[PDB]
Amino acid sequence: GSSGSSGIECVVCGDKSSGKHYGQFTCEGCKSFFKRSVRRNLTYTCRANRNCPIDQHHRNQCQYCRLKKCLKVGMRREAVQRGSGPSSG
Ligand SMILES: [Zn+2]
Ligand SMILES: [Zn+2]
Repeated sequence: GSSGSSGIECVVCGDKSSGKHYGQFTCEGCKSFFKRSVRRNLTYTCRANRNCPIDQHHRNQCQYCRLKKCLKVGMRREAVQRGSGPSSG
């Protein structure tokens, strides 16, 4: 009985997802935040116990946690880069 909403929500922060991005439904805020890191191959180090609350009603939250949450919820990196997607083991 969890119905009655306005469109899809961001599985990362909850923000109204702007459509299925990277295989998963994520908002525009995380949509870019995920790529900018994926396409760039970045890697943040959560100074915390990787338990930072990645919500929407919260200013710039953790980076590693927020970014990771993507690979957790479902967001796939392969997508970030269209075309052939090789594997570096
Ligand atoms: Zn989001
Ligand atoms: Zn964190």
